[PDB]
Amino acid sequence: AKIATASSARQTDVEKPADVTFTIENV
Amino acid sequence: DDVGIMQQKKPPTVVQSRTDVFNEQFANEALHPMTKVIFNGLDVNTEVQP
Repeated sequence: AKIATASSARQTDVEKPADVTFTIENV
Repeated sequence: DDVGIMQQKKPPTVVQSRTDVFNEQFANEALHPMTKVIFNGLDVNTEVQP
């Protein structure tokens, strides 16, 4: 708008411990 | 490859040696790329042509 600037970014990393599920898959 | 609209960035310029006796020492200055003008307060061109 007034002065030309410069910004920076860094790709984030998201992970949780493997959760527990009660539903079964195959026969 | 195009003419910029928003203002840019400067070193900026600074004045130094003028008189008939200097005796400089070369200490300090900027290793970083800078600019040095001889005459003090130049930039004279006030006429605008619409």
